[PDB]
Amino acid sequence: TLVKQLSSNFGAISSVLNDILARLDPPEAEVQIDRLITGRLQSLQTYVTQ
Amino acid sequence: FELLHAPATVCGPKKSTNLVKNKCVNFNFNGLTGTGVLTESNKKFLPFQ
Repeated sequence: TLVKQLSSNFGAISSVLNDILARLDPPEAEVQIDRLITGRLQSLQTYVTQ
Repeated sequence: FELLHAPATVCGPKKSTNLVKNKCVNFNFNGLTGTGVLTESNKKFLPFQ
């Protein structure tokens, strides 16, 4: 389940980060990257606690 | 633009390079923005994939 959590949008335009990067300008990338960062950080904290 | 990963046709106007195997490179196929080592494999495909 930890690994499978990586392939989720969490609300951004797309899941894979390296496709967000080449697809939005730097003034717009951080918002999507932030959505991914918060989601993945939450998933990792959950796994560590369990 | 209908953005997907299925076989694309409308590609940008940039020339291509050659390929180097067995060495860690950052390939750019028709999309596919990744990084790894390119080794000739044996997985027998089907005429469309």
